[PDB]
Amino acid sequence: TCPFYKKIPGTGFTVDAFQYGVVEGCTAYFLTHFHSDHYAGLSKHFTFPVYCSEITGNLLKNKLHVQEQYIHPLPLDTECIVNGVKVVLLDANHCPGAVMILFYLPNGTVILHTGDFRADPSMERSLLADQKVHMLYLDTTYCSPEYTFPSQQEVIRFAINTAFEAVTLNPHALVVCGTYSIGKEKVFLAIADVLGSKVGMSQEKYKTLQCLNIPEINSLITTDMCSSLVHLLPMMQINFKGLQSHLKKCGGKYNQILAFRPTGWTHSNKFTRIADVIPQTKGNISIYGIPYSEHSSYLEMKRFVQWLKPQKIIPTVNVGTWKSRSTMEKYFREWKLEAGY
Ligand code: NI
Repeated sequence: TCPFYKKIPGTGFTVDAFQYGVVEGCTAYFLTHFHSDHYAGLSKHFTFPVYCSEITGNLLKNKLHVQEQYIHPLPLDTECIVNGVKVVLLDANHCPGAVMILFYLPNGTVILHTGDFRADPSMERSLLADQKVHMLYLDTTYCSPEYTFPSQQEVIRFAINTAFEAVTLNPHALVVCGTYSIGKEKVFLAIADVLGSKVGMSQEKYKTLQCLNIPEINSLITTDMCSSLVHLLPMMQINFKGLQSHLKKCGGKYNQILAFRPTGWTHSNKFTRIADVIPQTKGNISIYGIPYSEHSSYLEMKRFVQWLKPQKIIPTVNVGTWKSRSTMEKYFREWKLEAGY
């Protein structure tokens, strides 16, 4: 049944609660972003109103075939009224179209649901700065101090430099980038840009990327694999067998693959710097795991919460074990005591 951390008290609202059937006493279903654990349950036979960003709206219509009359897109950074309640959607710095939602309850309570986010100091100057938040429903994916990772900018620098070096040394090398969901598009677009290539991909992936309002996208992507020297493939296929097989497919156009697996965290991060990362190699194939995260590090999360000073924190990730729950509640108390709220 629908867990308490997906219900918004004092409203007829739920967030990311599409796999429990008709939720008793829900008049509007919000969707924070188009990732499968969050949309799980939506389909073309959904007949309740869905509130979301413009981008998430394009994906619901075009990928899931939800009928248009049920899709209610809202602009960002704008005060809107839904079933008599003021709401605002804010950029979550997650994947394209991902939002946080501010709810202004009739009784005066203000609630922030972060959805999935990567906390950034730029958020300290949105409509969030203007009033007090009583309850915070928080993306706690990496809520433990061992989770450090570099900035998205440093990781992209590493990938750009690595790819450019390899292809300039061997013009017959192919670069492959794994994907299994929207998000992390900068990886493959930044690499293609330094190489003067378009990114080649399947028709299903091309379709997905056309929903995202990325400027000049027609100039950056294609379904013609042969004309492109950056290929996207399903993440599952980023391994020596899958890559050997793909190399066969290119018809002796290429004699070397350099591949990138964007991962979240990987325990190599406790000891090693981004400058220091090395590939796994077999023959003429090299695979790089790069720590490109679209979730808050532990320090980013802590800084955001200490700035916001909520009265109550409700975790939405890692809530399934008592040991996880108790670990997280300990960090929340430290944060609050260190900062004085
Ligand atoms: Ni997500």
